Formats: sequence, structure tokens, C-alpha cells
Amino acid sequence: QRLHMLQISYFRDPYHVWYQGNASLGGHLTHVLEGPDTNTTIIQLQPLQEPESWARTQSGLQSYLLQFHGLVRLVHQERTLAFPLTIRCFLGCELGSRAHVFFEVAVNGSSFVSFRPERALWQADTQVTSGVVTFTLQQLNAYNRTRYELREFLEDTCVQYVQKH
Amino acid sequence: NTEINNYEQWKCYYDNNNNKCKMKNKVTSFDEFFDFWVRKLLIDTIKWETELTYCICNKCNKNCVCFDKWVKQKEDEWTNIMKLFTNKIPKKYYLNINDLFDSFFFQVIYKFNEGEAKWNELKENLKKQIASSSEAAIKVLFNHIKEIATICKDNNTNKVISVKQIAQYYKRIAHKQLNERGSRSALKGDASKGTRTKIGTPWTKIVEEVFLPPRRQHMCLAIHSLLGDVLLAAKEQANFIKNKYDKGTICRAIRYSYADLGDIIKGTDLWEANPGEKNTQRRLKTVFGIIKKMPYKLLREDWWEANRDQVWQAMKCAMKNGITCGSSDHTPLDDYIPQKLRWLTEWAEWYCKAQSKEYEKLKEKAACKKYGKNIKTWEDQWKVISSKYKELYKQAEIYADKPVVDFLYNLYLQNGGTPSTVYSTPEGYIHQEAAMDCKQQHVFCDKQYAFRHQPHDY
Ligand SMILES: CCCCCCCCCCCCCCCCCCCC(=O)O[C@H](COC(=O)CCCCCCCCCCCCCC)COP(=O)(O)OCCN
Ligand SMILES: *[C@@H]1O[C@H](CO)[C@@H](O)[C@H](O)[C@H]1NC(C)=O
Repeated sequence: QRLHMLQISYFRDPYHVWYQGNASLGGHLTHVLEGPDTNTTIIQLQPLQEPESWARTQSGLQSYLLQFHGLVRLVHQERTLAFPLTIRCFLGCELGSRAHVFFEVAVNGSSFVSFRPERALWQADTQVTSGVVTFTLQQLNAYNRTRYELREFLEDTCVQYVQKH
Repeated sequence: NTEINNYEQWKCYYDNNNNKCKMKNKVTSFDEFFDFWVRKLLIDTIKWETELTYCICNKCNKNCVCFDKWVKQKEDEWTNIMKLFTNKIPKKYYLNINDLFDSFFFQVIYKFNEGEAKWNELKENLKKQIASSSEAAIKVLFNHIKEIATICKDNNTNKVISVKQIAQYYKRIAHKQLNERGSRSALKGDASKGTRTKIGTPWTKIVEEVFLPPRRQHMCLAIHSLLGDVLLAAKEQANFIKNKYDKGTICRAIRYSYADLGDIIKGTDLWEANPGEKNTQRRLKTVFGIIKKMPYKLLREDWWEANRDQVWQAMKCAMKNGITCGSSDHTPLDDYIPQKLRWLTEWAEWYCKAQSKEYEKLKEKAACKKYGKNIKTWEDQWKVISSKYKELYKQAEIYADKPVVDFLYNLYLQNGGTPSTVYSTPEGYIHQEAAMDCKQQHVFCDKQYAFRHQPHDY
């Protein structure tokens, strides 16, 4: 059917973040995420994924969270970011032709940015472009890691999970 | 309560919060300080490796040494940061290399054109070092920048192009070939993982035609075991010369013995006639074979190249006699000068010491039936030496013994090769490369002739 993944990152400090999140397969909770950047635990509630695959998945997710944090730190360093800062990322894939994918990020509840795989580009959702919004999109559209490797996650890895379970 | 070294200086505090660090007066949390320092360490590392890539003519010796000074400064700052914790520290600061890069990915690639490439190449190089050796990324990085600083310093080593300049050419080729094989990360060892006298005497003449210095006669995990044995021998020879053997004399003797030791290990030495030397050379063939199963000379050339700084530092032990004369990392190029050249240079130095020793007896024409005869004995050795040099030099002329002919023609090509400037004549060779202590008999070319019976003054 689909995957709807959600995380909320509460940054009390650029260098201090509390993560909380989850993922639903179709309409039901399958995964949870919780803890600080130094001790975030990612749990599959429904142990359907092989332990090895799952360990690889957790590694990829932890890599993501560290890179995510690094992006927030860089945005705050280059462009001032007020704290406490809450980042809410909603991403997913939906399946009977080619899969639909999306990724949108809100800041303090206000949709801040989104991904459009058709050109492998990120664009603002917000009608108000400011230094933070422009700078964040740059990193997104300057590196293959944020433009194409993300598509493999959303249009391939995400959908394989959905198709399989 | 620690201070972290026309630059910034900081005073840091740390708790089990107000665990701040202070630089007008910038005050940040410790975590911010740590992050600042680390991202700068990584950015600066990439810029340095990139800038030095073309050398990793004297312009990069100055830049290369600056890099090594930079590396040492950063290592001390790192130690001072660790003093805040004093407990052999959570992952918040103990990033794994994969963690460090994943965490600092955006901050560092942000500063570079094709930054993802540089960020990757650095990750791969650090992973390769730890794989050879879940350790902290910062420690692995420090080891990486120290290896580069050493490798670079070797390349520079601080009308006529000298033998030392040509030796540098062969040194640069050596590492080049090593870099292409890529084995140094495997061959460089770690010591912690391991276990005649008279001047007036002519040199021994050996055919089965080379004259053997009295200095050479008086010579003292297979990789880690080998490096430990080599370092020990190197240390012993340095102490042997220092304690049992002039400044120029003590320095040249230690430095030439270092080069001779490299020849022994490489298996390119001339003195193969001696059975003790043969026993040693067979042991080397055995150990390197063991090393290969990764005369073995080509691998040995790499292993010695992968382990020449370790051997040289071993020879600087327990002394206040600076030997740091014209080299960077105080490491000489003598192991890249064909042994026949260094021994020649050396023969002339011993000869002029012999001439002065005999000369000095003519103080307070009966006594000149010893001097001018002892002189004749040494004069004959030069004849042999001069003739062989000329044969090899002429082969080099036509080309422009293989390592000497190739050394000479490349030296000749850079010295007029199309008349030769100063190296076509072996007397001329000595007058450019060696230092003569002789008195009133200062000219090897045939009044003040080096081998005259009685000095023009006496
Ligand atoms: C088969 C299993 C399927 C998953 C099942 C569900 C698992 C539980 C999930 C719990 C909820 C967490 C939701 C948060 C998202 C997690 C997924 C991250 C996906 C992702 O971005 O890519 C990974 C990291 O790589 C990258 O390098 C790209 C990241 C770069 C950062 C992108 C920008 C972040 C948003 C902008 C914030 C700006 C804020 C500024 C104030 C790829 O991992 P992989 O190695 O396996 O590769 C595979 C092919 N590429
Ligand atoms: C990580 O969180 C678990 C609870 O989810 C706790 O028991 C553990 O002690 C924490 N570890 C660290 C290093 O904080």
C-alpha cells in the first residue's frame, strides 16, 4: 500500500536534539524512534524485517539522523536559527502504476520545504523565501547525496518495503 | 579548567549545564567549541592534502614543513582537549570515523568544489588506515595527517646539479612507484608490535673492483618483527659510532651507515663477499617472503621506503650532536645515492685524513720516504677508482652497474647533457661532492697534486 514516516526533532540547542518519530505501514504503526542525538533508539515493533537487513536499515537511519543534524547545525551556523526549534519531517511512498513519493519538512509546524523527484530537486513549500530557506535548498540541490541518493531511498528502498510487507 | 591552544586561545571548563569554554570575548558551550575545532580540523586537513598533492623547486619544502608544524600543533590541541575528560568519554565526542563524516558531511563539503569527492577520498583513506591497524575518528585522522607530513617532508629533504639533487629525483620516483603499488599502508611497521680504526689504513680491495670502507666493516608479525630488528640495529650503530668511533666525521659516519643499512635491507649492497653478510641477506630473503605471503628486492625497496623514517629516527638517539644539516625531518637522501658514489665520496674523505696524518709527521728527506709512499699506496686506490668512474660515466654519456650509469646520465643530462660541466672527471666529482681535510695537496687532478711525493711547500 504505502509508507508514512514521521519524525520530530526538537532542538533545544543546535548541538542538543531530542528525536521522536515513527512510521506507519498502510494505516498501522510498524516502527518507532526515540532519544537524544547521542542515544536515539530505533525500533521495529513488528519484527518483519530480517535482523541483518534491519541492522543495515538502522545504520542508514542513524547516518541520516547525523547528517540531518549536521545540516541543521550548518544552517544555524551560516544562517541564524532560533531555538527551541522543532523540525517535523513527513516523508513517504505510495503504490497500480509507478510509485508516488513525497518528502516535506515543516519548521515549528509551518511547511518549510519539499522534494520533487522529477528533476531530483528540492523546492520551498513556503511562500516566504528567506536566507534559511534558500540556503537549505542549496545543500539539497548541490549534492548527489541529497538529490539522487534520496530518490533511491524514496522511489526504491521505501517502495520495496511497502511491496514486500 | 583547561586552555586549548595572531590566533585564538581558549579556556575550557567541563562538568561531570555551565560546561562552557571562553575565547571580543566569545563564550560558547563546550559542545560548540568541540564542534568548531573538529570541523576546522577536517576542513584544514582536506585543504592541506589538496595543496600539497603536487609534491606529496624549493617552494614546497617550505610549504611541506609548515604542514608538519601544523600537524603537531593540532595534535597538542587535541591532547589539551582530552585533559578536560581524563577518563579513557561518551560518543558525543567519540565519533566513529563513519559517524564523524556522516555528522560533519555538510559542514565540510560546503567549503569545497567537488567537496563530496574530497569528503569521500578522506573517508576512504582513514578507513584504510584503521582497517590495516571502532576507534575514534579523530585519532585515526591524526595518524593520517602525520603519515602525510612524513611522506611529503621526504620529497623535499630541504649551474651545477648535485648528487643530492639527483638522489632526490630517485627518492621521488621511489615513493611514486610505491604509491602506485599502494602497499605502504601494509608495509610500514609499528615498533610497539615487535619484540679499520686507523685513518692511515688503505681500504680493503675486493673483487670476488670495489674498495670497502673500514666504517662498513665495523657494522652492527614479520613486518613488525623486522622493523624492531632493524630499528635496534640502527640504534646500535648510531651509539657505536658515537661512543666507540670530528663533528663532520661523526655526522658523515652515522649518515653513511644509515644509507649502508638501507642498502643491506634493500639487498643492493656491494659487500656481498663476507659470510656474515651473506647470512644476514638470507635472513632478509626469508622474512620478506613471509611478508609477501600481504631476492624480494623490489618489495624490499618498498618496505625500506615504507620504513625509512623509523630507521632514521632510531639513529638520532642519546645525542646532542646535531646532524640536521640540509635535510627535512632530518632525514637524508643518502640511501638514494648509489653506493658506489657514496663510498667514492667517502674514500676521498678518508684519503685526505690519511694525507694529513702523514703530513703532520714532517715537522721538527728521509721522512719523505714514508710520506709520498704511504701516499703512493693510497694513490693506487684512486687510480682504480678513477678508471671505473670514467667507464661508467662514459656509458652514461652514450646512454644520455645499472644504478650508477642511470644515476650519472640523468645527473649529466641536468648538467649540460652537450658538454658535461663538472661530473665527467672523477677528480672533478670529488671536488664537487666530498670535503677534503688534506693539507697543501688539495688537487686530485693530475703542483698541489693530492698524491704528490712531497708537498710543493715541503
Ligand atoms: C527498507 C526500510 C524502509 C524504511 C522503513 C521505516 C524505518 C523507520 C523510520 C522511522 C521514522 C524516521 C523518519 C525520518 C527519515 C528516515 C529515512 C531517511 C532517508 C534518507 O534520507 O536517505 C538515507 C540517508 O542518505 C542520505 O545521504 C540522504 C540524507 C541527506 C539529508 C536530506 C535533507 C534532510 C531534510 C532537510 C532539513 C532542513 C532543516 C533546516 C532548518 C539513505 O540511506 P542508505 O545508505 O541506505 O541509501 C539507500 C539508497 N540511497
Ligand atoms: C539510552 O536509553 C536507554 C533507554 O531507552 C537507557 O537505558 C540507556 O542507559 C541510555 N544510554 C545512554 C548512553 O544514555
